Amino acid sequence: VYSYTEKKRIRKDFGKRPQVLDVPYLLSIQLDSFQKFIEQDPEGQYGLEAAFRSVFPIQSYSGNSELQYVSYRLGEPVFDVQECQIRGVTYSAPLRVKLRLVIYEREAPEGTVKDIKEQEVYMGEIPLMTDNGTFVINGTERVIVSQLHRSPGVFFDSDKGKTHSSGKVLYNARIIPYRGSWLDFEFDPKDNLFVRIDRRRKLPATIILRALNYTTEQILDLFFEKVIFEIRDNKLQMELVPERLRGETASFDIEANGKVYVEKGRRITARHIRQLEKDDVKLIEVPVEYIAGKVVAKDYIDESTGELICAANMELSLDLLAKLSQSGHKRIETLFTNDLDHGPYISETLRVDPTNDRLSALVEIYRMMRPGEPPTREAAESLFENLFFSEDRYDLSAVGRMKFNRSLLREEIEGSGILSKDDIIDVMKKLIDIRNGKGEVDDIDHLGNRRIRSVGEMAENQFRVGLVRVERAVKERLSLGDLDTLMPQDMINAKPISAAVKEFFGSSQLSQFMDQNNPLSEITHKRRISALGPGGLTRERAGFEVRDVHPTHYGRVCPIETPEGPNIGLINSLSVYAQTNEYGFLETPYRKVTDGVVTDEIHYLSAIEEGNYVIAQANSNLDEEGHFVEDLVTCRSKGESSLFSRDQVDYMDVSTQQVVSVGASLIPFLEHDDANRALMGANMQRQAVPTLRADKPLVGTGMERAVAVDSGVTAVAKRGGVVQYVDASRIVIKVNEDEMYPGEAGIDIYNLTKYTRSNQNTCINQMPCVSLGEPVERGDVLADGPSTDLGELALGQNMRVAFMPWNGYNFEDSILVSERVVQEDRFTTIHIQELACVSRDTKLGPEEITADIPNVGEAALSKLDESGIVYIGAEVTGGDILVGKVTPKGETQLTPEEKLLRAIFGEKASDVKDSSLRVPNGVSGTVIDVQVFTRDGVEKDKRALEIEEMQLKQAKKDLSEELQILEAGLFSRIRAVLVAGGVEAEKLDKLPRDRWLELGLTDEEKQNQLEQLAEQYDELKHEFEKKLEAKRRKITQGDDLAPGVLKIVKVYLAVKRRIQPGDKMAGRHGNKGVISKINPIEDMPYDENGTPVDIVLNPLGVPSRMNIGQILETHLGMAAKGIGDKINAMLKQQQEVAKLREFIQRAYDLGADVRQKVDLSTFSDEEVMRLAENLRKGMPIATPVFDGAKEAEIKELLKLGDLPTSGQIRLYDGRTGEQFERPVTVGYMYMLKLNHLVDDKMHARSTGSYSLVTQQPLGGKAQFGGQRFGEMEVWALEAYGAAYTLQEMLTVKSDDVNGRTKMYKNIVDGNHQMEPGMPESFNVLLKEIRSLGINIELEDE
Amino acid sequence: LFVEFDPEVIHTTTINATRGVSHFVRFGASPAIVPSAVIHQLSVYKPKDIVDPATPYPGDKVIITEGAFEGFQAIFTEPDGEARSMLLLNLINKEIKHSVKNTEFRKL
Amino acid sequence: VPLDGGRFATSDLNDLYRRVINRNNRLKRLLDLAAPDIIVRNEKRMLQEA
DNA sequence: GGGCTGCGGTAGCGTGACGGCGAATACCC
DNA sequence: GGGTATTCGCCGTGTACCTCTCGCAGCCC
RNA sequence: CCGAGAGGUA
Repeated sequence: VYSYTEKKRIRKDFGKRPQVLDVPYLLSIQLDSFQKFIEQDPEGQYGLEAAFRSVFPIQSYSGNSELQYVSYRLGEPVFDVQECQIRGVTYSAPLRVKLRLVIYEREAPEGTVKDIKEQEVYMGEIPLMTDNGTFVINGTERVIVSQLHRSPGVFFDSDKGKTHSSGKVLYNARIIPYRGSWLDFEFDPKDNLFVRIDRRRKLPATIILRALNYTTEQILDLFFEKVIFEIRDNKLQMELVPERLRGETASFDIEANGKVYVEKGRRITARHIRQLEKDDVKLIEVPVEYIAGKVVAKDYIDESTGELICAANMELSLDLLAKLSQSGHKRIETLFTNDLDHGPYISETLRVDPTNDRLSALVEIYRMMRPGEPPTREAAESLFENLFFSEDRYDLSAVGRMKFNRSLLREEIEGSGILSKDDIIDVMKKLIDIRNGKGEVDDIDHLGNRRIRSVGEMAENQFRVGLVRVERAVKERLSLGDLDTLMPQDMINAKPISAAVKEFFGSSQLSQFMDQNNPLSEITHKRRISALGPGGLTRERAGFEVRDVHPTHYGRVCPIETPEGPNIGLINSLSVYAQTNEYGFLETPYRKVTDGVVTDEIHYLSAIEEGNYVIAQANSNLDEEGHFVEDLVTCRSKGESSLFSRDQVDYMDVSTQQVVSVGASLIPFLEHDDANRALMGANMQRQAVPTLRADKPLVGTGMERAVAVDSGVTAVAKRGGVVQYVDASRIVIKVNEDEMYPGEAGIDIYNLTKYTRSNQNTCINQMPCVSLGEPVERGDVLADGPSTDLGELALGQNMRVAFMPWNGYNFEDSILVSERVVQEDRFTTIHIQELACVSRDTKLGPEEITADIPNVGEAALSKLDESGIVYIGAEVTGGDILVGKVTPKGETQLTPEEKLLRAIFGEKASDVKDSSLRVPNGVSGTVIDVQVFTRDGVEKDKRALEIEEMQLKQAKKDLSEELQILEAGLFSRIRAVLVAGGVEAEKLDKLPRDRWLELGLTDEEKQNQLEQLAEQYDELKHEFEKKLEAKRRKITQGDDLAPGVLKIVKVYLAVKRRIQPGDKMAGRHGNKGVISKINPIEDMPYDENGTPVDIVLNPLGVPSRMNIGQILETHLGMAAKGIGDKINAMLKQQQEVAKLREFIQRAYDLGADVRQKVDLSTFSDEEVMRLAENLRKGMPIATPVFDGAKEAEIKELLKLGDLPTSGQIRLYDGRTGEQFERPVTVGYMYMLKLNHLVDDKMHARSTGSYSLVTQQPLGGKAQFGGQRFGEMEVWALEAYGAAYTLQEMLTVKSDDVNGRTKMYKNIVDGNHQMEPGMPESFNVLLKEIRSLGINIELEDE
Repeated sequence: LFVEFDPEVIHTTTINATRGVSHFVRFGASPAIVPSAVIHQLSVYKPKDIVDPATPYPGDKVIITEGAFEGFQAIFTEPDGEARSMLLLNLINKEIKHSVKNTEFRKL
Repeated sequence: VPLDGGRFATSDLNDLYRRVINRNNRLKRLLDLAAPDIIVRNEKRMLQEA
């Protein structure tokens, strides 16, 4: 079953795997992030409510007054999006917050406030989001790219080799919080542990333990296990657990019960440990020499003296044993410090510590963190008890607490935002565990360590910054303000909030300009995962690993759509099915596998959960039962592609499209190309200009529908129904009944967006693709936008390609093109330049925009009107004048005596210079639109009033058409009511249409509905009044401008660039080409049926550049146009529908198992002829990404046409008329026109303008500049003998000013000779060095 | 500006974060200590004049910054008080005089 | 030189020279007015660093 | 209105490069 | 008294071109 | 008509 417009042209679908999950809405990241940001959200998570409930209620420094919060609300935007892009203001909504101020008295902690007040405060504007996922910031249309930063939480990093220059590894441990101070623990090659905070100086790591009110004994109790020595009858017998005997050598006799268990000299096996644990051997007698290296655990004082025998963490000897033996301390506690398993890291770190107690520890930490200013107890205690422990200046997110618990193998996934004592202790213990061997370090590129910020999170953080600045301002005003005369706006200021959020949306590394020349480019620019930005890594520093594809990218981040250049792998694009987890991680769908029958249910997995289970492959051979037909199948366990059992798996990939993105799920035959040429194909397919006639890719992948429908450049119907009226500019739909609301009668009016400028100076244009009076369904497209065809996606056009050398004109990668291409205007595209002219208020009076222009005549004024502004439709070329602007010239600077002279005698200057807005060089076109903007204190000239009256009549006419055709639909519902319930037919057509209600109808719900629509009609009357008047206010007013400009005139040209030797066309597979020769039709290689070929590529681009998929696209497109030619034959020698539907069903059956067939016996005997009208230009074929069409199905489809199964046709030459040997490949390749056009790159300069600080030619094309004869070219001329070429190259042609003036005079004298001289930038070098304290000169002649 | 406090009572960070204060004078790590003799000898001070950098005294020579006399050196004869001034303006033939406000001329 | 508007695209060198000249003029006025030791020390220090 | 001036605040922000090299100094005589 | 040996802070990190936006806020004189 | 930031081609 299909739509009514899916039956327009249904694509032949190859594809064998039955899909379970349909492709989701592709722009869900942007829209769901912003909808999470702005939402009237109960319980305060996530959104603006979280930021307000973090910052509110505001109280002062016990000032007996406390501002509290109620709610917020955003008003409607004052500007709709079209007039917003034209006018240049933001598209934003006002933020109206209702705050409530209550003010206590002196000594009223629980006492009631003497006064309340609750007003609605306005705190700036935040920019809303257009429903396509874009912003409009200042006229321009900008996109925030989703970031990819290090997840908040603990991480254990190796840095195995670069340290120490000795091969010894270190192991650091970084605690990364969401907001606050960083924290790092690390070792050093003396095996001492160290801490550093915010990459500052290095302290020994236990001093922060002393900051946490821990004694030496408590630290030793935490980081070590006790080893007990007891004074007994002789030689201080010892508790010895046999587990501590792991991997040691007996330097003393190991015995008990008169039995030598382990002899001295031999190592202790696990057999020996088992025999001791079996014989239950605990107390053993040691020599006195064994404690001569061990370390005492805790402090022991002598009870006679009360003085300390030995401090904690002191190595013992025989004299200390003689002291503690005669004291009475029979018990001695020691530390198991062996170098294999339990190292003495904490003890040695305590020996490095220059401190003893908590106060000196806090002093040392304060001298680390904030040096210079004097250490005092109160400030240091406030510092360290605010560094990690306050809710204000330190906060892990809930994401941070979840990662920080999962990495510590904690149990809960919820907790506090601050840290605690046990947190730091467990981090140091886990670090020591990694040092000792248990547990391993976490790699950084693992996508479970790697979180996505989006629009909502970053804009929420900037709004939080604005809020904390305004609460500091409010607490300043609250402790100083007077009561009771201030309402909550003398305290508040809307300036910091709006300043912060507009600095983020305007000037950020992520609020970037939208790459808008394609539907695909929009939809793959919004779905972009930047690794750059604040908190991210830069381009010119790092690295290799963050540029490299990691095994967790399967199904989360696209592996092949990434830009070649300086940032490969940093601006990675996001996969098709990859959603975002609620913690911000990348979740990807998998099919839940309970057992041998694969279940039909989907289940989302993050990156860390992927390694635990075992996930099947997408194209695993199963047959109608869920049963994998083998007992062994390719799966992956922990990033390890290996073959596992039939029932050990847990999950299966959803579809075979899920590994890639929409930039390169539209490349057919992707499974046959190398990854390099797939990357080049995706990055070029982002760059194709929208041609003039969209032309339905014959070899598609089926994802064209999702890219067309999801990226909002087509007009999808909100409510389905019947076409009432299609014009080229609006489409008016009458709505079906079951999708219709009872009140508000309703017809859907879709105003199309006609020829206007895109962000890359291409033409965006929507065209009505439905007829008059046609049934359309909800969710169906109504207008094909740029690069779309009947709701599909059509970037380039599909042409008859042939792979052969043709007399050298396609040598390296060049492309030789027929004249049939340039005659049909099938790559002829439309470009649009916006040229502005501004009238600034300057000295000697401001400037006129009059047509009275000096030194020109009617040669320029023949295309200007009474006002001086060009007519709409003037076919201008380069060098003309579009807006005549004149300036107060004369620049005399007359004396104050002459100033008094002209002030008394009264003579003005009245001289003038042309400064008109002229057409740039080379361009032609057509003025299609002139906008005039005027500051409100400026009077209007006559064309401004003409455009003002034009826009006013257009506004009144548009609102009148709205009210009239909505009134026609309202009266049609009234007519639908008035059929039954007292029918009075000839009583209806005599009275006017306004009162159809007063005919006979009883006291039922129908007259109730008539009164509903009548009050709707009176609502429409008052709304027509207020909207016409508000629109008159909008049109009549002048707009705000930059301070200092009077009026702006913006002209929109529309150049139509066709194609020429020099442009860049390319396929979808990575086969770039500069179109070399635009041949005539006759010289083309024609086949024996007479048909010329269109484009002749090069076969040598296939074995080197291993893109074999373009050949399969060529053969399959040849089969497609063979079917199209057969349908054109069966329809031109026109037949009945029976043979046509037989051939169409043969076309849609095709052998092996597909997901398609068609229910072709149901298409009303007119939907077959309409489908054959849409198939006569070649039958479209869905070859999906990895589940595509095999070779034999291509051969079988070529056998359905009458084409040869070889794929290769014999061709003649147009020149010699004789057959080429060895028949060649012809077919249809879908080739794109990229927008690197040669008449934009071409530039030349003899002598234009010269730069000011150094008399050198300028740089660029738009500035009429010269080429940088760079450094390596000077080295190349030195590598020849070319001295005089270099001498005129860097002195006369560039820098020496008198040299080039004398040179130009010599050339017009016909003398070829230079006066060399000295270059001026060398004199600038001498003035800069001499402007230091350095004397530099030039010596003797 | 000079302050007298103790770091235990109100801390130097708090003094440094005061609304309107740039920084302590340090010379190095710690903020500077001025001795008690400097505070004592800056109790009674400011003896000489009403010295006034860049404001004109009468009986001097100035220049004109705006108007139809811009670029004319002038002598103070007698300003009217503390509100405006009166100037002996030069010309290339004959000097004139004028009573003008203090924005349209500045001192040499 | 100005960019296209009402404001000058300023250069960094003129900021540096303006900072040096302002500090040197303040230091001349303080050496004239006989400021105490630590004040003219700070003044010569800021001049050195500028 | 504008000349100036460098964090905005009664603190703290910084945190994802890496190698080489040569001087300055720490530790141990 | 100096002889290593670690730390520190300075250097450096492709070329050519094309496009786009944005380029002082505050302020108390 | 100089700097910064973002993107792209080779």
